[PDB]
Amino acid sequence: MICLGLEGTAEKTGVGIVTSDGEVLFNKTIMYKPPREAADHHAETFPKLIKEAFEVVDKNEIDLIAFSQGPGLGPSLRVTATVARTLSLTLKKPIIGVNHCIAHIEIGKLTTEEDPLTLYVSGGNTQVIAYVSKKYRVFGETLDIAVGNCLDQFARYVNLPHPGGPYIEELARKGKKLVDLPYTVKGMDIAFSGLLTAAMRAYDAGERLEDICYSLQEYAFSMLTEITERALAHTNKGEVMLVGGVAANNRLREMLKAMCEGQNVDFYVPPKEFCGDNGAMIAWLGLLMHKNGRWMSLDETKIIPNYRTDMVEVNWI
Amino acid sequence: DVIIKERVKKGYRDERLDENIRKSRTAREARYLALVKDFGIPAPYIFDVDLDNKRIMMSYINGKLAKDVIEDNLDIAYKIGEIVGKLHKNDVIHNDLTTSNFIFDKDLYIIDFGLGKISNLDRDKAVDLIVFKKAVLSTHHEKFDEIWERFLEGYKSVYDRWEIILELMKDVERRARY
Amino acid sequence: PMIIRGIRGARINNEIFNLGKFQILNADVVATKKHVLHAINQAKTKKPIAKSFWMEILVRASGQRQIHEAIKIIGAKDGNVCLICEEETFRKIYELIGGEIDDSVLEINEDKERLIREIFKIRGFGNVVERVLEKIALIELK
Amino acid sequence: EFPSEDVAKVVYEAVLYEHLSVPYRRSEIDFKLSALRGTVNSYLRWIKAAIDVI
Repeated sequence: MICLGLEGTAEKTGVGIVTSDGEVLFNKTIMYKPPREAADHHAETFPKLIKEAFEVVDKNEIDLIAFSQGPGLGPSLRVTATVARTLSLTLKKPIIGVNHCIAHIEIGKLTTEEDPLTLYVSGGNTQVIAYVSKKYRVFGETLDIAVGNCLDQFARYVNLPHPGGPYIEELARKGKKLVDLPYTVKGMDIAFSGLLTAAMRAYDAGERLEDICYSLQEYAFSMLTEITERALAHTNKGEVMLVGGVAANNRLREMLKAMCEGQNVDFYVPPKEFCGDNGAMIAWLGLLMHKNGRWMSLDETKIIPNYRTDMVEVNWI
Repeated sequence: DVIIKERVKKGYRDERLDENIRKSRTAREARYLALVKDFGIPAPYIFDVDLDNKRIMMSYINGKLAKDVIEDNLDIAYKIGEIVGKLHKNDVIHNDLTTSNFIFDKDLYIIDFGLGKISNLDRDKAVDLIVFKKAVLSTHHEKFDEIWERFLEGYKSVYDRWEIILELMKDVERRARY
Repeated sequence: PMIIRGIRGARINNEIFNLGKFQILNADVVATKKHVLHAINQAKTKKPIAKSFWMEILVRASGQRQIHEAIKIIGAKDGNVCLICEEETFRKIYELIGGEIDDSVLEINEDKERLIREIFKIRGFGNVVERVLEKIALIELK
Repeated sequence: EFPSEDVAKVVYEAVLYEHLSVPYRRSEIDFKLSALRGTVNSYLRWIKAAIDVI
């Protein structure tokens, strides 16, 4: 019994094939390169990825199909859902919708080490998540822009190539002087719009690019670290887990590691392929729910563009 | 009695900005915990201040935190509404309201004010209302409706322009994906 | 331990400043011994705001950055006075200025409370003595 | 037109489900066996994706 999972909530079209034993029979992704939409990229890429998936393993082998229902863009979720429905009907095999953020959390848990308070930071979604009282809730989140989104916007303004995560990281690696920008932390929330605006102003002031980038990364990762600390105190989680694309930054990784060591807790990040938006996470989560009796029908597979982690039901735990 | 509060230098962050933020937060907390009593809001007294050491020594209040008994005694929700509408009327924009920034022994004091700010922006007030709503929902979702209703009743009692900002609040709540 | 005294009906004389190590305040405006103790603590530990520590005590008691205004708000006047000094000098100042020793001149009555509130612009809810302590402590800002 | 009828039937059974998940339509559209241009292009994209999944 194995599953084939599709991730299309964002610019990344990911196709994976995952077994019930926990292994990954196959995995691959394509990151949409903005010059169309993420939905068009999903439509034009899922055929090729699925053909490759059959090439690796016979199409008759995959016992389940899973797709990222949400949260995420509208058209992208539409395309992934329709492709998954077509696959399920053609193979006459079950189809299941999975929560993409919960997929991130679960793939991270599987590919590393239990119940990690998960800082999910990406280019369109930043929030701290944790499984408490039988449901995965957001214990903190942005209010205007996402940390990855803010860094990417800063990159476009400063002409840094897309993506700017690893680029801003390398430019901050050689920074000493800190510019003054607002440090907005409302309870367990952040407003990266203020930070992005302040960085815009500082850049408009002729500040050293390295200095401003270092300051922005320090600010943003510091607030993320602080809300992660607050959510750890709130939840007493046994380990932080940085997930999403922005996990590629060693600067953020070391700030989180320093925090967690200070709090006598462990900080984890899974492999590079699994951190980003992969099909393997979708396949793993869909098969996780299928293993415990999550029977979904055609009528139940509509898209949920604002799918909240609190809108999910979890039995796999 | 009296207690001393310090903004320790968290190692994980940059020492320069760490000290800068600790100093700024200590200064803002002192200034606004003092200015809050100009509006009749109970609060601890600032007996002594130390910016260099980031140590502020203030009166100690022997009362259960709001988050501890707010659900058990819903009237504390009304009191929080009153002592937040006082802030908003006076434009002292508390940016980090939670049910842990208040103590209840005989009267409801406001303990922490680290992130406070003076602003006449109703949008900011709506944002901070949403912040408190999210905090109370996360901590005691089981009683979010009743606690929120009593808090808004207090807000109405003390603050008059509430509706305007409350309308604004709804708009801010509508910041999601189509 | 610094010596603080409250004298009623003291005959203020200018040439005392010529003799020169002491500070004179308006006993009515100054709240109570807590005001003086907070002033001395702030003058000793915190960064002094004035060149001379002795009148730095007066500046601390005044509660605002400016000095001459501290003088006119809390500077002593004819009659009642509050003397802060370090024994023999206290006796000499008592003999010269004159007056009657009365600790009650430093305590707070209704009239004294209204004086304090009017002078310090304390418009809020809270104990007067704690509020003046807080006002002096908040001098470290702006 | 379609090369045959079975392929059209499968494409319809696959896309009409997505069609019925959006209640508010810009204008009347026949789907059976400037905003209008873009919307029709969207359904064309849906039909394409659906057929090339096979």
